[PDB]
Amino acid sequence: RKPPKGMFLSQEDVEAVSANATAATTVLRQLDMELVSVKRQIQNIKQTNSALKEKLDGGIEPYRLPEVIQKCNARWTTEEQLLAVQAIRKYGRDFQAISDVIGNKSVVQVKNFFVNYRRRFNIDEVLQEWEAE
Amino acid sequence: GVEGAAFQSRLPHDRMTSQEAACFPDIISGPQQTQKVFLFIRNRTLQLWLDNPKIQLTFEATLQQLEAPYNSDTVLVHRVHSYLERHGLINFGIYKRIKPLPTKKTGKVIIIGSGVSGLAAARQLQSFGMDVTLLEARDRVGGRVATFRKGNYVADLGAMVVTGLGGNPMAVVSKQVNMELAKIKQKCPLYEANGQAVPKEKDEMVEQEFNRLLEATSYLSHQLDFNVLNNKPVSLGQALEVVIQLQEKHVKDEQIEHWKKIVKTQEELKELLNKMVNLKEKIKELHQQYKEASEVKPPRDITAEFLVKSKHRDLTALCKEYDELAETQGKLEEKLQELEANPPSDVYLSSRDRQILDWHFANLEFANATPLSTLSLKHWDQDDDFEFTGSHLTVRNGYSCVPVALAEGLDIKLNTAVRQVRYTASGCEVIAVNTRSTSQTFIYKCDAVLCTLPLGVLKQQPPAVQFVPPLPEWKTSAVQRMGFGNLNKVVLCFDRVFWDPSVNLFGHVGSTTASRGELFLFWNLYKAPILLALVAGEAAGIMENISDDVIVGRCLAILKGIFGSSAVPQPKETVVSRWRADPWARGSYSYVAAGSSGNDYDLMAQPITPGPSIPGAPQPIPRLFFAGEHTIRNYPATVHGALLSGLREAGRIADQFLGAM
Ligand SMILES: Cc1cc2c(cc1C)N1C=C[C@@H](c3ccccc3)[C@]13C(=O)NC(=O)N=C3N2C[C@H](O)[C@H](O)[C@H](O)COP(=O)(O)OP(=O)(O)OC[C@H]1O[C@@H](n2cnc3c(N)ncnc32)[C@H](O)[C@@H]1O
Ligand SMILES: O=C(OCC1CCNCC1)N1CCC(F)(CN[C@@H]2C[C@H]2c2ccccc2)CC1
Ligand SMILES: [Cl-]
Ligand SMILES: [Cl-]
Repeated sequence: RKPPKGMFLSQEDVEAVSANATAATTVLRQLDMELVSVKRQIQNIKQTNSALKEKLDGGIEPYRLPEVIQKCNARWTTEEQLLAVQAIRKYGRDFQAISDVIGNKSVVQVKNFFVNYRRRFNIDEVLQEWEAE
Repeated sequence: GVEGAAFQSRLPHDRMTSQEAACFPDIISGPQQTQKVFLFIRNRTLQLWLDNPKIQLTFEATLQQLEAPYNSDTVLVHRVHSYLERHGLINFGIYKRIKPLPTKKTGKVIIIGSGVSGLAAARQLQSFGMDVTLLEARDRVGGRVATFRKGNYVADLGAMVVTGLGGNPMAVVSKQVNMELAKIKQKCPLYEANGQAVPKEKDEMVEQEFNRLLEATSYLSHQLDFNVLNNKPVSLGQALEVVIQLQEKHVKDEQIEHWKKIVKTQEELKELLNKMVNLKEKIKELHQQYKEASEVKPPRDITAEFLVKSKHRDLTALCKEYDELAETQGKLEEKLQELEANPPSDVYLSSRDRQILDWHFANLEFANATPLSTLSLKHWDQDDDFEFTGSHLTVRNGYSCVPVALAEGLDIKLNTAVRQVRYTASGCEVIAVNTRSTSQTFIYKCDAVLCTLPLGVLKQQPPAVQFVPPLPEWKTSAVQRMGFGNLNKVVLCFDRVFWDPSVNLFGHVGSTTASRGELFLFWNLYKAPILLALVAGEAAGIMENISDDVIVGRCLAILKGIFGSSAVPQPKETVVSRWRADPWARGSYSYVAAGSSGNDYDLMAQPITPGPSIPGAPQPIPRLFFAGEHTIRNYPATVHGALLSGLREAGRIADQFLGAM
C-alpha cells in the first residue's frame, strides 16, 4: 500500500539509519545539536532586534508636520512659476513632488506648465542640470 | 448453504483444490458441467458430516440424502466420499462407528508422541484398520496441551485458546467432547509499575501507534524491500527500531525547519528595524533643516521660500515611508507570536509511552513465543491469510479433555522415550526405553514411523533421538533454520476472587524494555479463583532459571500495587511452566525465524525414503513420516494445526500402505 499516514520513511532515510552500527544515534544527535545552534541564533537576533526597538522608542511623532489642505487653483502666480522651476531643478520629472511642493497645482497643471512655459524657462537646460546628479 | 460446509472444511465451494485435481484428474481436466457436479457432491457430503459429526457418515447414508442427477453416478459419489474420508474431512475425531473396526488389521505403524498430531493420526490409521501403537515419553497424553487439576482448580499450563470456529476443525472436535468454550472478553486494562491504571486517553493513542508501527514494517519490507542488512536477514524487531528511529528523526527534522522559519522571519524584522532606524535618523536631520529654514521670517526671496516648501514635502515623503515600514513591523511581529504559539511535537514518545508500547510488543512476543529480534520481517505473518473467523475462546474445563477423549481406545505406551529410529528398504525399528528405569530397553518393528517429535527435540544438540540412517541435509537444514520459541505460565490459585470478575485479562507494564515480557499479562477465565501470569519475550528464557518462589513473589508484588496490599492473599497453590527446560518440548512452539520461510514448514512434512537394501533394486516406499505444529505451513504453532498435520500424514500413510482412494 503506502506508508501509514503521518509515519515518514524515505528510501534515502533508511540507508542513513542502518549503513553503520550507530549511524542511528549519529544522525539523531547531529540534529539535537544543529537544533540548539538555531535556538541560540534566535536569542542573538531577538536581542539584536529589541535594541533597535529601543532606538525607535518615540516613533516619529515629534517630527511630523501638520497637513496643509490647499485649494488646487489654476492661477499661475509669478511666485508659483518660480517655485515650479526650482522644483524642476531638484526633482527632475517627479511631477507628484512638484505638485506637493507648490501646493495649489494638480499633477495635470504641473505637466501643462511643463510644456506651455518650457522654452520661456529653458526647462530643457534645467532638466539637463538634474542629470549631473 | 452447502457453500458454508466448504468454508467450514477450509475449501473453496466454487473451485477444485490441487489435492482434488490429483485424485480426480478425469473431472478437473474435462467438462465444466461435471466439475460443478463433483463440487456439489463434495460440498453436500461435508455438510452432511458437519451437521452431525458424532456418528460415522457411511457411503450409503451419503447416497440416501443426495439429489438427482447427483445420486445418478454412484462410482463418482463413492470416489468422493472415500477421498473425503481418507484426507480426514469427514469421520475424523470421535464419532460413534456404524460398521465396527476391521476384524483383522493391515500394516504396523509406530507413532512417536501422543500429542494432538499423534492422537489424531492414530485414530485415522486405526479406523482405516492398521495396527497403530503410540510411544509417549510422558506419563500422560497431550504433550503441549497440558492442564493442571486439583479439587476444582483447573488451569492449562499449555494451550488455552481456540482461535474461533469459522473453518476450525476444533469446531467439530468441540461438538464431539464435553468442551466448555467461553469467548474472551476483549477489554484489557493496563497498569504501570507503581500500580496506577493507564488513562483511557493514552492506552488508545499508543495501541494506535503500535498498529501503525507494524504497518510501517510491512511497508518497509514489501515496498522498499528492506529484507537483508549486510548479509544477515532482517528481523521484525530490527525494522521496528528503524521505523521508530526515523519517527524520532522526523519529530526533530520538523522542529529544526520551524525554528528555521522563525529566523527567516526574526531576521527580516532586523533588515527592517534597520531601514526604520536609518529613517528616524534621516527624519531627525530633515526636521531640524525645516525648522532652521522656517526660522527665516518672511517676507523672503523665493529661494528661501522654496527651501522651506521643498524640505516640507521631502519630510512628509519620509514620514510616509516610515508609516509603511511600521505597517510591516506590525504583521511580522504577529506572524512571530503565531510561530511561538503552535510549535510542532516536542518528543516522538514519552519514556512512559515507550514503556506502554513495550507491553504492546510483549503481547506480540507472547503470540509468537519469541523475541521480535528473531521473527522474519518478510515472513513472520505468512499464516495471516488463513486465520479462522470468530472471536477467540478458552476451554473452561481444561484443554486436556480433548487429547484424553482422542486417546480413548488407542495402544499408547506411556513412559517410553524413543532413543533411536531406524528405517530401511525392508521396514523400520524404533528403539525406546522406560523413563523410570532407563536401562529397560524396548524394540518396535513396523512398516512406517510417524514422527510427532517437537521441533525443539529435533533440534537438541546433542541429539535426544538418533536417526539411522541420519536425516538428509535438506531436512536437518530446515530444522536448524526454523525457530522454536518459548512462553511460560504462572498458575496462581486463591481462597477467593480479589479481581474484577467481568474482566478476562489485564496487563502489567514493566519498567524497562528488557523485562517487557515478565508477568506482563494476567488471565481469569477459570470457574475457581485462579490467575494466569504469562512470561513472554527474552524474559521467558531467563525466568526459567529464577526459582518458583521468587517468581510467585514478583507475581504477588505486581498484583498488590494494582488491587491494594489488603485484598491479595498468599496463594492456596502455585505452578510455573518451564517449557524450554522440559525435554519432551525443548520450548513452546514454532516461529518463522529470520532466514526461514513457510517453505521450511513444507520440508519438515516431506517424508524420508530409505536407500535400497541391495544395490540395483527398485526405489523403496518411503518409511519415515512427520506431523506436528512444525509441519503445517498454513496453521503452524496451534492445536488445530497439529490436529490437521496428523489427519494429513494418516491419509499419506494409508495411501502408501493400503493403496489410494
Ligand atoms: C506450549 C504452549 C503451546 C501453545 C500455547 C501455550 C503453550 C504454553 N498457547 C499459547 C498461545 C496459544 C496460541 C494460540 C493461537 C496461535 C498461537 C498460540 C496456545 C493456545 O493458547 N492455543 C493454540 O491453539 N495453541 C497454543 N499453543 C500451541 C499448541 O499447544 C501446540 O502446537 C500443540 O499442542 C502441539 O501438539 P503436537 O504438534 O502433537 O506436539 P506435542 O509436543 O503436543 O506432542 C508430541 C509428544 O512427543 C512426546 N515426546 C517428545 N520426545 C519424545 C521422545 N524423545 N520419545 C517419545 N515421545 C516423545 C511429547 O512428550 C508429546 O507427548
Ligand atoms: O486473544 C488472544 O489474547 C491476546 C490478546 C490480543 C489483544 N489484546 C489483549 C491480548 N490470543 C493470543 C494468541 C493470538 F494473539 C494469535 N497468535 C499469533 C498469530 C499466531 C502466530 C503467528 C506466527 C507464528 C506463530 C503463531 C490470538 C489469541
Ligand atoms: Cl503429485
Ligand atoms: Cl535458530
